[PDB]
Amino acid sequence: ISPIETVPVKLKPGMDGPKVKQWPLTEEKIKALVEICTEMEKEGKISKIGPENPYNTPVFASTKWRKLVDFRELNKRTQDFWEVQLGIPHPAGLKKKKSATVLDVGDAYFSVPLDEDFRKYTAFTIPSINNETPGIRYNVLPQGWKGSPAIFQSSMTKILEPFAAQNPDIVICQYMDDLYVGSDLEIGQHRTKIEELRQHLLRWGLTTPDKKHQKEPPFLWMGYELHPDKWTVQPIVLPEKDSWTVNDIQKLVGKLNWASQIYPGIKVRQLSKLLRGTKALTEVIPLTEEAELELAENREILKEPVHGVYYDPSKDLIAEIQKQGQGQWTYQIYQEPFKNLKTGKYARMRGAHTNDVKQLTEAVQKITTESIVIWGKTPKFKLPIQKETWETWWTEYWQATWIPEWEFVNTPPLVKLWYQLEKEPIVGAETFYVDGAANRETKLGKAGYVTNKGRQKVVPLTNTTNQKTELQAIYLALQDSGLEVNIVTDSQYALGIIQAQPDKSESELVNQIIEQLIKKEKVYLAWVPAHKGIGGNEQVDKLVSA
Amino acid sequence: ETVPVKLKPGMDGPKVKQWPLTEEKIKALVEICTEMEKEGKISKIGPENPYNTPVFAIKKKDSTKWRKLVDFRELNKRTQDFWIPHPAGLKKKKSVTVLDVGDAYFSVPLDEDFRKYTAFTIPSINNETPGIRYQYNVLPQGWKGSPAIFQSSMTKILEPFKKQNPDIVIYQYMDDLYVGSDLEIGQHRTKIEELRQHLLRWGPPFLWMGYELHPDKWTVQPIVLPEKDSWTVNDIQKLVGKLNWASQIYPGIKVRQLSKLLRGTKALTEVIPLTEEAELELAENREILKEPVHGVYYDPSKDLIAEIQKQGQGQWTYQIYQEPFKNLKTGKYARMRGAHTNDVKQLTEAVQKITTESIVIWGKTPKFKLPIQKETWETWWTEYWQATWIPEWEFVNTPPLVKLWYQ
Ligand SMILES: N#Cc1ccc2c(Oc3ccc(F)cc3OCCn3ccc(=O)[nH]c3=O)cc(F)cc2c1
Ligand SMILES: [Mg+2]
Repeated sequence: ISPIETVPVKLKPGMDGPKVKQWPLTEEKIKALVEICTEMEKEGKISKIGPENPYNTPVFASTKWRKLVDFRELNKRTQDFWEVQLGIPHPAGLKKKKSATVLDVGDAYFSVPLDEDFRKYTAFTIPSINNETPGIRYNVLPQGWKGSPAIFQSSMTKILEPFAAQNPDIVICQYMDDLYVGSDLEIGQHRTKIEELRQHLLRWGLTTPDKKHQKEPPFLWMGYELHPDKWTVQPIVLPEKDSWTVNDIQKLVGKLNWASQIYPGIKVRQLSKLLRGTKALTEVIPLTEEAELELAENREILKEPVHGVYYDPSKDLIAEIQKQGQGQWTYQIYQEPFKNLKTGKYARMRGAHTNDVKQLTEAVQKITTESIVIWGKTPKFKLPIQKETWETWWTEYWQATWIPEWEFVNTPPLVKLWYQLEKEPIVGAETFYVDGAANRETKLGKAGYVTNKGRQKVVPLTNTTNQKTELQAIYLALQDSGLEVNIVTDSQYALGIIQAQPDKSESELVNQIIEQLIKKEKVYLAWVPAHKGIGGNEQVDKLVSA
Repeated sequence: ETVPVKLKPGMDGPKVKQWPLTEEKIKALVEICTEMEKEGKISKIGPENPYNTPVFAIKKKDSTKWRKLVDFRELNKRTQDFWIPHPAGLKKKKSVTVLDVGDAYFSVPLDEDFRKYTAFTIPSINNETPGIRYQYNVLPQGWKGSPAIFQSSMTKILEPFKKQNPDIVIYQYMDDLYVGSDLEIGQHRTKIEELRQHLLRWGPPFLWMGYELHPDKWTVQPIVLPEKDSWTVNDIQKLVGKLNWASQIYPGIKVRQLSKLLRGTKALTEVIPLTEEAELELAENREILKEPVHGVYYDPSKDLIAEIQKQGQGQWTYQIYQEPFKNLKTGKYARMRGAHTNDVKQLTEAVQKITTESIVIWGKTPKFKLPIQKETWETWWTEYWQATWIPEWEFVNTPPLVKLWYQ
């Protein structure tokens, strides 16, 4: 049946129809608008309406130009619909077949009819030259309408549903305006089934030209290029201009990002750091040498051509991660050794205090999430961390944390715990009661410590907040102490930052505390309530007060 | 026919994106949904319906059969409130068995206008094909209105058995049913089977299974003070800190004498004898903790809140409260599942148990404070869930440090 059932569309609740007066344009423009417009009515795309309809929408526009209509006002009045996922299938998930044909659909939007009662809101009055003619007042899915994509896709779905069931041997992936079909039957049968499907489309008014031979492989998808047994991104290009602008950074980062899918080792952190302000695409920012080196390294890997294999459910799914350093991580997902399904990169989520273990865990979830999306199953992980390192970490962590089934891979740099804090006080280690204060009105402040041996110290500080002195009081105790030391503090802030077990921080003082912690053999950090008169905590708090 | 239902005024239909599903779960949903469509319980929907409710598959404990599950938590909050009394005997009953009665909910149709709010989408892998869109034509499992609309029918069904066994306590939670008696387990199971046949006769893929509880064995974990003979400075420090923390719950706690022992700057490892007066202060504090906190009683209007702490060695602590420091219940689980391999599973098992204990006692689920990062919980929490309901939760990314108090 040529008729295709139309989806009911209703204007937004309590919303009126769109009425926008057409802007006066040149006569040559209206001389062509009424030209194509008459053809569309001959084709049945549009129908002239009586003067009763009040709604209106503006109409603007090689050898000739094309028509257009801005239904944004109409779109605002139009109701919300289920939206097709913007995600595009990644080739790494695409399974291998003997033949693969791509059937494009011609004028899918125009081919799809529209809800009868909604057609009143698509009126677009036609302009008249010099107002010398009465204004000329859609029957199908209009181009540019909010509900057009979903309606056309949803319409196609119901259309294709019967053919799929009748021919389960063929697999038909659905994407906007395109229809990708593959099968493992003989080449003659595949071409045969392709024609059967095209006829089923015509029976509902759908043109998928095979007369013009469908583009044979290779196929260049909008995302990347594809082949019968391999997939790769479109070739990259390197300007190598002596001076780069702001818009140069985004273009290079964007193009490099797309390359990280198949080409391992891509790094964009240094480049992104250069465009910190990114004030104006026209603004020009000088290149840094660290970023320049990143491009030089990126250029090396980019030179060699790379390809990825398609997925085989029989083969296992493996993901391998390595630490690039400075918060950068590269991973590879492969079913067969040396042959990668896909490659990617992860960057540290914004934070003030971090360590290697957590960042690795974060990468797993990022890989795990992408894997379930592209294949529907978690991969086995080859991780650069000793099983004992992980057991110590996750068991001692205060939060719940877990990593899927994984194996150790000896490829450096390995993930390790740079320092571990004792759970019980170190007997025979000098005890350091610490406290630090700072005036709110005057940034000036002080920080010091007291010990059981009588040792003491107080240091005046300037341009310091109360918390900084609390951490500053700990730095001193670490420097002026031996390899084994107990530290008693009242600062929950300092404790909450050390019980987070960081190995690199955005605060230089934290790093210097980390550096002493790495140096020391054993360190036990205890906490006591402030102003509770607990031991030397009151003695050390008084010395640093104001 | 049907009962009218509308959303709370000013609240639109729930629209929640369908989180990506494993291929195994995607297949299971297609088979369940494909048969239900044949049964007419669900029907396809076009793009006109912009609402969406998440759906995923689960397998009950010791169950090889996939059960469809829909996250109606957003729809439930948007659904207009109704207008069941919660029996206290369940907690005292020696045994309480749970039965999945959600199948009966499918017999009753639902209003057409509200059916648009039950839209759920079966996802597709690698965005290869547009996901399948379904809508409930009957009372959907996991909905708030489903147990209420069917409630009257459930009573008429359970009327004869209730009269036959008045001592037995029956309580119904959405998609579930709890039956409690003090009889022996053998007779209890027999009565349960009799009740199963009762529903079968008036009518269940999961009706045969039975979950056994013993609320009589349930007990609350109290806050205790270690009794030692050699008290070190660090012991007194930690001991004093805990007591000062517990003062918020119990004002009577005093820490003066213990602080006196701390006077002076001494090493943590040095042992400090406890003065007789300090030992008395510890004794008086030890007594105050053996007694219940005053003015602590459940308020039906206030929602329950639950917090979990990862103590370690496969041990977890939880406290259920309606006010910041007014604790209604406190306990600790141990060896739940994957005790020494996977916390996410232990936390998922803990969230379930706590909810069960909450339902048996107050007929409603608490809001959970999950000691876990959001991305960690959202990635795997679906793989270990074995219940028909889903409570509320938020994540606490700040180190409490108070776990030692809840030891
Ligand atoms: N431009 C373009 C284009 C062409 C075919 C596509 C495709 O076609 C396929 C359709 C169904 C299917 F099962 C498997 C497909 O491709 C599997 C991968 N592949 C492809 C080509 C080939 O020669 N060999 C091979 O293995 C599936 C798909 F998402 C996107 C496609 C985009
Ligand atoms: Mg102080």
